[PDB]
Amino acid sequence: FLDREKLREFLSRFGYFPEKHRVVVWNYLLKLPSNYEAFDNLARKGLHPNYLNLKSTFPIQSDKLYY
Amino acid sequence: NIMTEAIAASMQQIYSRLDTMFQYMTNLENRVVQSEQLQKS
Repeated sequence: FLDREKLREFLSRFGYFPEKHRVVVWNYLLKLPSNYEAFDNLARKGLHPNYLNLKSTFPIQSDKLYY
Repeated sequence: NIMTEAIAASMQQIYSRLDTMFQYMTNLENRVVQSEQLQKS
């Protein structure tokens, strides 16, 4: 499960790891705070003018992924 | 022989255990996963 040494080897011998576990492998290794309050206060303010706009330079035609 | 299979076999056991990391995820960190849903709305 967790432990940088176990993961270092697991991710080398198994190779990578599956997606459903990104939360645990990363959060452990990356010391994430899971600071959900801080994140949510970024998520809801309103219109953001710098990136309305993205397909103009990176035209990936997915209206849900660009979102 | 060892590098082939003794290792490949012992390296099975990596997922044998990693297959359940989600069982903690849902009970490790979940208080946040959960709090966020309200705090968001």
